[PDB]
Amino acid sequence: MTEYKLVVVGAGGVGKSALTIQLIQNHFVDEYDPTIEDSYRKQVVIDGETCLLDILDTAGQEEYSAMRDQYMRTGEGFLCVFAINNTKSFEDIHQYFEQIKRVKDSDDVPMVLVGNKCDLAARTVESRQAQDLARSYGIPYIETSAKTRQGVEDAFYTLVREIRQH
Ligand SMILES: Nc1nc2c(ncn2[C@@H]2O[C@H](COP(=O)(O)OP(=O)(O)NP(=O)(O)O)[C@@H](O)[C@H]2O)c(=O)[nH]1
Ligand SMILES: [Ca+2]
Ligand SMILES: [Mg+2]
Ligand SMILES: [Mg+2]
Repeated sequence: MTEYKLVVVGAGGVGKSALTIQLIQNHFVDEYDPTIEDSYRKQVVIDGETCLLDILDTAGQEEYSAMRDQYMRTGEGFLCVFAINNTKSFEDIHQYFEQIKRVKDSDDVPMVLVGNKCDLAARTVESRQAQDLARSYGIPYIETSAKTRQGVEDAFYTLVREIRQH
């Protein structure tokens, strides 16, 4: 079956793992559990087609630079996550965009900008700010909550559709 190599990137703590675990394992549990590198392979049906989602869940940790270069090189589409209550994480996300472009020598890589934790009240990043940034890379902006599952399938399936019709 067709395989989609998805990579979830972003600053530490923004909810990369929570989003992936919500998608694959249908749940959220609030816990501290930083990631090194975790792979999830799940066979799903998206718009009538059987496909294999090969999702690499990456570390926010800035020390794994070499590891970041290799998974950007081999990844097909990128979920670029920040948290809407963490301005720094949003400032950092454009750095991820530029690294993806440099390593893949393309400004045509399928990507989705994900503003996560949209269930929390203390929002510090306005949606308009994130839409602007997304527009300037030609990519969609989708807000998510790994806790309530809001937007989660939207974000991941939109990325698959961005690949599908590249
Ligand atoms: N309210 C709320 N909390 C969330 C959400 N997503 C994640 N969290 C919480 O925020 C923390 C960070 O989540 P986590 O998924 O581990 O982030 P990460 O980006 O994978 N971290 P790392 O880069 O270290 O692997 C955890 O306490 C988690 O429960 C969300 O959508 N809403
Ligand atoms: Ca559930
Ligand atoms: Mg993680
Ligand atoms: Mg290059």
